[PDB]
Amino acid sequence: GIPIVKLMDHSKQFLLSPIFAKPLRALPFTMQIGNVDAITFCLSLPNTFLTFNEELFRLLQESIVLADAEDESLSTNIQKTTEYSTSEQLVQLRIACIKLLAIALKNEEFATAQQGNIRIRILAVFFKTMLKTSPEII
Amino acid sequence: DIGIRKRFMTILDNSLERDIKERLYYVIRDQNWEFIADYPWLNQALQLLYGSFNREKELSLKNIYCLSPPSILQEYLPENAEMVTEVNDLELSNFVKGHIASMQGLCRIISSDFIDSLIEIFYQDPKAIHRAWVTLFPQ
Amino acid sequence: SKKENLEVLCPHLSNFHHQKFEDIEIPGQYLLNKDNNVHFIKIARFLPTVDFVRGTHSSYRRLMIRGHDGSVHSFAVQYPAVRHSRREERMFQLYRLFNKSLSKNVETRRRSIQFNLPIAIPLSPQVRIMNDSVSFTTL
Amino acid sequence: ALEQSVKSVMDVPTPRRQMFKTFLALQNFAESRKGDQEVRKLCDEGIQLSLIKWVSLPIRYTPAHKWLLHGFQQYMEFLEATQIYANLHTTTVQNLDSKAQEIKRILQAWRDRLPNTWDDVNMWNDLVTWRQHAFQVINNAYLPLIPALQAYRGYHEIAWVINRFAHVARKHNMPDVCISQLARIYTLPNIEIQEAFLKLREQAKCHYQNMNELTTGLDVISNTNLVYFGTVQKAEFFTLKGMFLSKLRAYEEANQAFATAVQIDLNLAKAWAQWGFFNDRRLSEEPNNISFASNAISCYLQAAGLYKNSKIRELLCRILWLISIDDASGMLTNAFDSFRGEIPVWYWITFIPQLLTSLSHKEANMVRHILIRIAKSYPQALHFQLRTTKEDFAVIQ
Amino acid sequence: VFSYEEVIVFKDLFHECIIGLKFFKDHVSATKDARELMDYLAFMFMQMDNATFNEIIEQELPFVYERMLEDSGLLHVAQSFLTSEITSPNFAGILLRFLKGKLKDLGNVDFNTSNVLIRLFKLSFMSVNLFPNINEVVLLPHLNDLILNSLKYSTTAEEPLVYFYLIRTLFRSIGGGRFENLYRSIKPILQVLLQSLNQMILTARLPHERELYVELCITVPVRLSVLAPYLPFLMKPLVFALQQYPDLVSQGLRTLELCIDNLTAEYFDPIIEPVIDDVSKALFNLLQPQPFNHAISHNVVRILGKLGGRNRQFLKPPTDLTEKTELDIDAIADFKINGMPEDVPLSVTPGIQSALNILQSYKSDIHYRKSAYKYLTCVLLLMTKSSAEFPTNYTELLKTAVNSIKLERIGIEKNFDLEPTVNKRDYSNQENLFLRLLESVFYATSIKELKDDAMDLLNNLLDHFCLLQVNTTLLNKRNYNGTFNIDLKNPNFMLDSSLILDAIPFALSYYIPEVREVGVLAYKRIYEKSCLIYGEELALSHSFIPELAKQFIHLCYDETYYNKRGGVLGIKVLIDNVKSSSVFLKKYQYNLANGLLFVLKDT
Amino acid sequence: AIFKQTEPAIPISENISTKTPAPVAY
Repeated sequence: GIPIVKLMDHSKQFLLSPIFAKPLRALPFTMQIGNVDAITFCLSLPNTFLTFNEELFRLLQESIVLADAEDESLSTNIQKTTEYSTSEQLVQLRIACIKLLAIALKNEEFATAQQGNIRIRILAVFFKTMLKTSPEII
Repeated sequence: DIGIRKRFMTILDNSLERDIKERLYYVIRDQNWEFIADYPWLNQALQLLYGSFNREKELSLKNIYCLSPPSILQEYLPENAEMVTEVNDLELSNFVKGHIASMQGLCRIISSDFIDSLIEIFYQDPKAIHRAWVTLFPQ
Repeated sequence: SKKENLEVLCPHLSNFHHQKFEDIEIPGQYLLNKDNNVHFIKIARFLPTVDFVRGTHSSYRRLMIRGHDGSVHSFAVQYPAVRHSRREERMFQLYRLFNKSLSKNVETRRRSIQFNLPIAIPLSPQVRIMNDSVSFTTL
Repeated sequence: ALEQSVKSVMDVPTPRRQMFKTFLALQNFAESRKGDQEVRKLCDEGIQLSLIKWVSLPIRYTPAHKWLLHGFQQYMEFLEATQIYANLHTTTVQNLDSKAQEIKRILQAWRDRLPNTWDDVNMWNDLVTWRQHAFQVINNAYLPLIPALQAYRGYHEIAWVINRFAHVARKHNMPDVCISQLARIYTLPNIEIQEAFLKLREQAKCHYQNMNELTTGLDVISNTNLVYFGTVQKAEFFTLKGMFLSKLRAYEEANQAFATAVQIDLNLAKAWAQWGFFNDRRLSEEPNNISFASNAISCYLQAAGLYKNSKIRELLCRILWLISIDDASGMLTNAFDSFRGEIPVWYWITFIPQLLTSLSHKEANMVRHILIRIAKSYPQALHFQLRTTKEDFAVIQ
Repeated sequence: VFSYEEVIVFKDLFHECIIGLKFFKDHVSATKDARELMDYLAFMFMQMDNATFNEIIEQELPFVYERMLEDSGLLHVAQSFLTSEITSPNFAGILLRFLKGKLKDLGNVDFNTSNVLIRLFKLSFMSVNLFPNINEVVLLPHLNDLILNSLKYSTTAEEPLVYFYLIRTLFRSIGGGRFENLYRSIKPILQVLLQSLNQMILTARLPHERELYVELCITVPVRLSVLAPYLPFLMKPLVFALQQYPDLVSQGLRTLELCIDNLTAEYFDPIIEPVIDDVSKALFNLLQPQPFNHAISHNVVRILGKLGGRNRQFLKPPTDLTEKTELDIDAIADFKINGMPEDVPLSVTPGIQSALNILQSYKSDIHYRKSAYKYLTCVLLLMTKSSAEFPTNYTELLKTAVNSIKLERIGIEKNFDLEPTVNKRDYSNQENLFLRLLESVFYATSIKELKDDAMDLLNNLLDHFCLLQVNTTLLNKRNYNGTFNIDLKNPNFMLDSSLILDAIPFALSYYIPEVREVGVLAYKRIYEKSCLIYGEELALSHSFIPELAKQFIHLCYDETYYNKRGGVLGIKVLIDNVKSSSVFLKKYQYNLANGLLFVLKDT
Repeated sequence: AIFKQTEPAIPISENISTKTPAPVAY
């Protein structure tokens, strides 16, 4: 009879501090997917980890709002010579960022009443992502 | 065909004498191997020379410094040892003596089984014939 | 024990290829003057069960590295590397500079003469890694 | 007279006499069209003979297997010569530039298929002589079709397999046959765009050693002023005049020869390298602190910028040794820092320790530009050396 | 056109004609009368309209398929629909959409169902190259999905070679067409999944598993003459194709010609550079005379003649000189020869490598295999003989040595005398030789009519090593009782009975599951014997059971999936045995958790 | 750059029939 957030009391900083330090732009796709999935699991827990991670949400929504054709989704792994090796990782990264934005938007006064229209800024992303040809993202 | 081959080779073995000099002179001088000339006949030659052996139950290696015996290794307890005195009411005490009687009959290796089990390796691989001849003939 | 586990000794190097997120190269490939850079071997992973090698006057540990082309490279970790290592490595560099004159001359190229220097790359000014395969011996 | 000599000895046959018999059948197909196509049978029996000889040798490669590999190449060139002659027999209707493309393709395949330069001169000579036979056949068969065309399709590229031979014997330290092979090039009296190139270059490189012969290389270039189809041949002529004049004791005239060799193109790095060597030979009779060394390091730095993908590291050694003089005047730093060109950053890797101990030595901050250009392009070469010498200097403070 | 009550009649006609082929079974292997009626039924439906024949065959194809699993001649129905028809692309589409659904269970069915499904796939692929200009466009959708789903479903399949067999049939069915350009977006994933399955079988299945993967990795269809920049993926299977499989050779040679003819000899020479010694050494083996096939010898002569000096410019003095391993050394015993005054020393191991190759191969006759097994056990029991003697009071000595572990500060008698050294090369060769012989005793339990005596000898060897472990336990107290003692006495240098710590993790990692069962039975037996001769309270701290458990954790960190399966097998039998005591599994919890986590990360 | 032109295709035989030579007392 122990809560999950009591199991993470001593070792939660060793999980979070490598994520909040690296800016999620120079990392490869499988590490961006892993960081976003870990923060999604931490946010889905009861009443823990609410503190000042707005910069990560802003950078991930601006990394998912743009196109993925030889532009700013990458740092050293281009996409004009690789097919199906990076497209599946890109799809998993997009749906992971969408799941993280939905979990963050489900929390009151964490993305709702911040900066006025910041939920409109990601609802524009949610309406812009309903034109990809992949049915999984849809 | 193992039966007729074994019968041919055992009557050729029983025709010769049981000396190593006579069988060496048979495989070098006397026997004409012109008919078996595409096949490695040293196989057959080895089966003649191995006919001059004795079937010795005291086959034992002398080059290997083998695995740890229980004879002296249960004497490597120098002075602090309460030696137990005849505790013989266990399942361990019969297991140990049954294992001793099992390993006595298991490790009694004659020369016969080594020789005739190596003989049929020659009929499959011709490189046991090479190594067997190079080990045997200088001796 | 002649073979000790890498995850017990150094668990960061057995866990390396997961938390590695770029293409590190096998160290000591720039000392051998191979013109380009595209065919250098990238480190795939460190193999487990590193070797403890007892020499004549010292001992060391040999760690193996699997390359991205399936090759395994062994390196020796001289942990107290003696402070005359820079003179050694400058002589290694000098005699490796002569290996290109020894392949444009026809007479040394027919006989395939090269100088065969060891590739020793220093990590800190106390520890260097040297290439060291098994079946290296001394006289 | 050759068929009887072959047939009297083509019992207990060897691969060489079988090769001679196959070449006689190939010449029978060549000189008499609609021949035999027994060449396709003699090549196959020669391949089978060579395979029996290959299995008779040890499994691992011995030096005796190299001649069997040369024999394999000879049989494949026999079959390609069969294809060449079959294409050469159907062009009697003057169907040029329609079947000449196949001939040009097989000759271009032959030009890239030549042995290693350290292989035996008998191997080179055997390939050269039988390619000269195969070229003499097409030069004989294009000979009736010359005046009916009204440059031309009579090739005579035999000179190529002379020149490439006359090069490689000079690699084998055989200068007498290297001079004697540059006498079978006068079979056609015209000056070609590439025959005269390698011909004059090899004849000038003949008279470079055995120093009672340098005047024979001087008098053959100094009277030839007509261009042999190129403006790059005169530049190497002028810098070879510089070599021959600087080999004897000459101070200013060899410098003038290098100057007139270098003003014409600014694109031959051999002239820059030899001018640097000439300036070093003038430096070797004095202390190295005279500002004349700035000319040497400028010709060296120019001699490493466009001499790329070669042996340039001795020029970099000369730069690192001539830079380290203790001049008070800032002329050498000007000569390094006014160099207009891309420095060979990858070849400076092999002197990374001699750069990294040059920071401790004074009068060296031009080493810093080289190390900065190394660190931004090739970062894994510098890293371990940087940490080692950094933790060396950090504990001695 | 037809009405509804006419296409119902046509559906019932097809249904009754398919049912009626049960009268003409035995009572592409069908009787003559059934084949004639299948020709009539096929020709009857060819002149019907395609738009109604498609819905008839689409409503009837699962019933036709479940009738094919009883009388397999009904494939001659479907063949006659797609080998000659004006409606062949339509039936090819219906059949491919049916087989796309049946593909998920293609591995996990028995031999008859998988045989029928593979024959339907083969018919549907031969329908493509039989009609190229008529629609092969029916195949190009769900073509990459076929490759990808075969590679994905072979992971969780019970018989995972049927998927690769399917990929081989698809590759051998095509080549010389246009739709190999939608396939070029799959080549890197296919070739990484093929090379990392090509060499990760270090304990290969021993079937055509290696031949199948190297046949798949070469012979991929590429529109361009040179397939791709993904040529370094082909260099390692090219060595295997030339070298080890004489039926792949004429394939791989062709691939070499396609790289040697048009690659510019600049781009290509650094690519073959890590494999040029193996390539040339396997090429030189194919230069054999006329009883050997000249069609694959003159290919090698043509390749080596097209390479002028390039066929010999990359060979150095040999770096592969064999240094006399444990399959090459002599173990010498004395034999009594009747023509000699004294016994003569000769080697008992001249046919060890040959007998191992006899035992490993399935093809060899049982008599030869049984005599090979008897030879290996003869050499092994000769190596074990000089430790198989026991003193007259071994029971009380074993009891004294096992209750002398629970005492503190055992006084060590000190003596000043040196012991001889080890001679590491001969020690390593004898250790590896004993290990190979023990591993072949473990392998012998995979053969019927060699299994009973192998299991009996294995039980004797295991409870011999359990009794020899107590000497190692007693000698590990020389590492204690004095934090630095240098004046003590040790028995010199022997095989330390810790080479069952390299044989039981070998048997768990082996590619026959019938010997992994023998490995877990071996672990259960040594668990019982170690708990017997020690007691449960200290057999988990001093016997094999801690030590070998550490070996299981080390199997989780290896670099191939065989050893990881052996490690999780050893860990599962360990944690099924020890649960009554709460000191072992709670002391070793962090290392076991990290091992089981590393199996999840690295696989 | 990456590709060169087509090499001359040398057609190897399909049904060659050579004789194995008898050994000689060389």
